[PDB]
Amino acid sequence: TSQVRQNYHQDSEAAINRQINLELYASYVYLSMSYYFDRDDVALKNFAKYFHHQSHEEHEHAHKLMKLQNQRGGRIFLQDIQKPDEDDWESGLNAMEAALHLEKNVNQSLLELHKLATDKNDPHLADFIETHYLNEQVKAIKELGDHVTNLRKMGAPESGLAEYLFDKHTLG
Amino acid sequence: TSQVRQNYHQDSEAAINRQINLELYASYVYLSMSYYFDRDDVALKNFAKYFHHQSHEEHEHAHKLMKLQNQRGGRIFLQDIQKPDEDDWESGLNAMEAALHLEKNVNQSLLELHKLATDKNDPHLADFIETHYLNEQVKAIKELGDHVTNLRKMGAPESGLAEYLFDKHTLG
Amino acid sequence: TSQVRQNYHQDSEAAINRQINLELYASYVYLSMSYYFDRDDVALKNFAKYFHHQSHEEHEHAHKLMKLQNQRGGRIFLQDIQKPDEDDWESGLNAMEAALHLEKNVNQSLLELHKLATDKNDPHLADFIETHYLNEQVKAIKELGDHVTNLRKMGAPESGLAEYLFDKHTLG
Amino acid sequence: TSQVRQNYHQDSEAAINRQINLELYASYVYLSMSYYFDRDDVALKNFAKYFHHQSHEEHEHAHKLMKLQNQRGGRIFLQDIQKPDEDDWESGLNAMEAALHLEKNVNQSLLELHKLATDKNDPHLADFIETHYLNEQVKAIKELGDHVTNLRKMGAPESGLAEYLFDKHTLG
Amino acid sequence: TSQVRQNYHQDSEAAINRQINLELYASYVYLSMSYYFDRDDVALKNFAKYFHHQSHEEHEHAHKLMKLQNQRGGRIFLQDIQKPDEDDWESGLNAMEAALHLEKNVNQSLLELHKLATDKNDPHLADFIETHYLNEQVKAIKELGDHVTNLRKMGAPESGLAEYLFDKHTLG
Amino acid sequence: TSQVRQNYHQDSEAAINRQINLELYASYVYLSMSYYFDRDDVALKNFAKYFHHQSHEEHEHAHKLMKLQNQRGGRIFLQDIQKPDEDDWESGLNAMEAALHLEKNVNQSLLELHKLATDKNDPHLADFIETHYLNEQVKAIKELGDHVTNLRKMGAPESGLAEYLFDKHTLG
Ligand SMILES: [Ca+2]
Ligand SMILES: [Ca+2]
Ligand SMILES: [Ca+2]
Ligand SMILES: [Ca+2]
Ligand SMILES: [Ca+2]
Ligand SMILES: [Ca+2]
Ligand SMILES: [Ca+2]
Ligand SMILES: [Ca+2]
Ligand SMILES: [Ca+2]
Ligand SMILES: [Ca+2]
Ligand SMILES: [Cu+2]
Ligand SMILES: [Cu+2]
Ligand SMILES: [Cu+2]
Ligand SMILES: [Cu+2]
Ligand SMILES: [Cu+2]
Ligand SMILES: [Cu+2]
Ligand SMILES: [Cu+2]
Ligand SMILES: [Cu+2]
Ligand SMILES: [Cu+2]
Ligand SMILES: [Cu+2]
Ligand SMILES: [Cu+2]
Ligand SMILES: [Cu+2]
Ligand SMILES: [Cu+2]
Ligand SMILES: [Cu+2]
Ligand SMILES: [Cu+2]
Ligand SMILES: [Cu+2]
Ligand SMILES: [Cu+2]
Ligand SMILES: [Cu+2]
Ligand SMILES: [Cu+2]
Repeated sequence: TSQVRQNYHQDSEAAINRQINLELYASYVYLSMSYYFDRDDVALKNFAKYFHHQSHEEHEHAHKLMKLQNQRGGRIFLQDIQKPDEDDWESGLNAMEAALHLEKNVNQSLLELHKLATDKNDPHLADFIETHYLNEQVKAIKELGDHVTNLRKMGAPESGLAEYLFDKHTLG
Repeated sequence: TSQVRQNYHQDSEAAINRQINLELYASYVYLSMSYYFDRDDVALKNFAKYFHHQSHEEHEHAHKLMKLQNQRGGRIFLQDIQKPDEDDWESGLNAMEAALHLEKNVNQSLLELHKLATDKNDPHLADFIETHYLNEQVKAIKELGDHVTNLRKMGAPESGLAEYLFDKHTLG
Repeated sequence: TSQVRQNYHQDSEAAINRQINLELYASYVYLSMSYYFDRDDVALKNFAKYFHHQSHEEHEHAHKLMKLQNQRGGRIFLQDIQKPDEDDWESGLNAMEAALHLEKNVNQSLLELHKLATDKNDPHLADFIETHYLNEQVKAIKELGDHVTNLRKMGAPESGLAEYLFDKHTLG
Repeated sequence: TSQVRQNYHQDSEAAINRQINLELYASYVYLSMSYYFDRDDVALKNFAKYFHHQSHEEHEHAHKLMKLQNQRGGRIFLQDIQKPDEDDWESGLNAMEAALHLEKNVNQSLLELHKLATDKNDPHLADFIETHYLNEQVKAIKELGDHVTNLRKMGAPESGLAEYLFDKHTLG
Repeated sequence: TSQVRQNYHQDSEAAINRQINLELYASYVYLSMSYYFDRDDVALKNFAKYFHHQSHEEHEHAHKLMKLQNQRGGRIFLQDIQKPDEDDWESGLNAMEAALHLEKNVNQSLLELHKLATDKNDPHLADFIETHYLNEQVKAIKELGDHVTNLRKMGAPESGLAEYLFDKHTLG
Repeated sequence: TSQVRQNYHQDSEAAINRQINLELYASYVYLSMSYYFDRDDVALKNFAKYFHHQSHEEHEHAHKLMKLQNQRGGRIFLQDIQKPDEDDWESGLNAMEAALHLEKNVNQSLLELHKLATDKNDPHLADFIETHYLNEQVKAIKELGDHVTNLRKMGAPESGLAEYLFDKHTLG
């Protein structure tokens, strides 16, 4: 047992390791999306930039969790970062919809993690999740929702003009 | 034989003279395109600006080759710069497609030149082509590809609105 | 076939996809190492900083390859990023030795990729590997070699004092 | 007929197209001269710089005419840019003499163009030629005359010392 | 075998040691030339400055090769730096001609080294030679060629006035 | 006999030529030492920097002597720069000890040169040696002595830790 370990349940330690992997997975999904929009037959550079930014945001999310694991005296056990479910993301709208779904999945995991922290009477871990993750999730979900709505109302994905104009006026 | 000449095959010297002409030809094509978009019945000033820039880029490509010829002790023999295949470039999309085709043709010539340099064991010439030309070609081809894709997806060439908006939002 | 694709063999495209994965793997190994030195029972913060820097360097290596894939009209196919071979990296010296081994493995892959590019007469790809990868590898390998030597001569890994002083005087 | 076309004779339109070609030809002659002085067995870098400058001056002359063609609702029809009459320009003095001859030929063409504009009662075209071309010609001819005189009086082309000193003291 | 050594043939290592010596020799030749022009009975201080600069350029060439040897895990074995073939360099023109000959000899050695690297499938070494040496050679050879031409055309070496004026107007 | 020559004995001229060679030799020894510490299996970069600095100091020593030779109307006759006595310098301490020995040898030569100048009643040469060389020698010898002492007292060469710490705290 670590010299720093105090009030840190083995279940919480395991849950943190799982969340680390999920954040790294989310980062990979966004990296995949970024380079899809970099394709010569897609060519939406601000979509590419947007998802690249999201990829690095997820990387920071993974960082804070790995730091937390060591702070609490838990031990980091990394797992494979699974390849994303798609190679071809179809369109700007589809990518935004897939991102929205991803963020709701990540949020669900974090809410489960918060419940576990509460159940194990770990207020430090509970507050860590609240302070650094829960509102970040809500903000991300709202933003992606907003983006999906605009694209749909503009005529995407059928209208290539819509996706082009959104790339220029919202993501640029 | 020039006092500076060393490891420079007569075939390479001839190939360099041909490439000089091709770069000057490419510059002329782009100049032609530039002024097509300057026409009162076309009036796409950022298309005009874009192709004008490309024309001067090609001029620099010709410069470096003429400099190389003299550096290696070869002798510059200029030929006619042939007029472009078209006087009327039809549309923004058609011009971009024609430019893409042109750049792939120029690239093919450079790849043949590189093969010749390799065959004649001329690593200086081989590296000159690699350093200053091959990636410039790849970058140009990718950019033009990106532009063609956007214009097509936006509804060009039938949509004059598409070409107008692309002129303003991508080339401006 | 992509509109931009020219002189780009399917074998090269596949090799590029494999290299993308290897660079992402290297980034993951370094991230793992970084947080090992962040442990309360290891506590070498400049080792942690050093490997974190290397992790982001590898991330950039992956970026340039993904960009290259799209530049040439190839298609990015991502695979799982495998977890590193170790969870516990033992010591500063062992981590440096493992990094050295990793870099020689990455270098071997790149040399094989260069040979393939040469065999397929793809001088653009050959020069891409030379310009952006081969010397970066040689520099990384030399640096890690230097670090291993210092640590060994100082008395690592048995001497915790040696690893502490190296952390402060070389990596700080 | 162009929506902008007014008082613009078809003969004038044709004459403008011919002048565009002549200006591009002059630019090519000067480019050829520039690189002749860049040869290792000539090596007069300020002669090279001087003619390069003249080449770009001619390029601007062609620009203004192409702009004029579109301004008036005429249509640009480009022709081959003929290679210069010489590959080897012999000496600094000979190049200056050839340039002088070229400029008098270009001037003759412009004076004929002005006469045509007057004959067709096109005062806009007449003034365009006067404002942007006629005095530019007179200035160029005088300058080249001055240069020829100096070189001759100094002992060129027999004196390589004369051409060297002129390169340094007048063109540098 | 060095811990860093990878894909580095013993023949290449030996060739690098030979090239190190040749670069140091070239530096010595230029140092000798520099001080010849410093003599009271020669007194061409800009010739002296020019060759001194070249001497330090060669010193840097030797540096990069010694660095390369260690980078690749080869071992530096230095040899005698042979005294130059002349003590008295006769004239500015003769020194420039001797320098031209020297640079073509150094270039020949580097081209042989490049061929060896290619034959041993060492693309890192091949690119090292291309990037840092081959064009530097071509540039040096062209410059010296230019200088020889000017001096000859001005009347050197018989004309002491020619050498004096060249010292002042080209090398100053 | 040079027009500038006055009170300059042929023996002094010869002695100066010998000293020029010795200073160049010293520069070569230090260059050799510098790159020994650049080896991946030595890796003491501040030792490398220190000896590199000393190498360029010796180069300046050679410069002043070559200048002196010409100032006095003597004639520079260069000889081979002999390779150093060692390829492998063993350790930081051994290199410092070898440098100390070298500097005492150079000093002995200069003291002999001073005696010759005195014997030939050449006060200019005597003062040249005093002003620019004798105290520089004493300073170099003292510094190297100081360095040897520190390394010995710290536990070098057996202690790799000692050499590492000296590299960081004295030479850095
Ligand atoms: Ca999987
Ligand atoms: Ca034709
Ligand atoms: Ca696995
Ligand atoms: Ca013709
Ligand atoms: Ca008027
Ligand atoms: Ca007027
Ligand atoms: Ca000898
Ligand atoms: Ca290359
Ligand atoms: Ca290269
Ligand atoms: Ca010897
Ligand atoms: Cu990134
Ligand atoms: Cu996240
Ligand atoms: Cu997220
Ligand atoms: Cu222009
Ligand atoms: Cu080009
Ligand atoms: Cu191009
Ligand atoms: Cu990071
Ligand atoms: Cu990498
Ligand atoms: Cu790496
Ligand atoms: Cu130009
Ligand atoms: Cu003109
Ligand atoms: Cu003109
Ligand atoms: Cu003057
Ligand atoms: Cu010097
Ligand atoms: Cu060199
Ligand atoms: Cu050189
Ligand atoms: Cu140096
Ligand atoms: Cu000295
Ligand atoms: Cu000394």
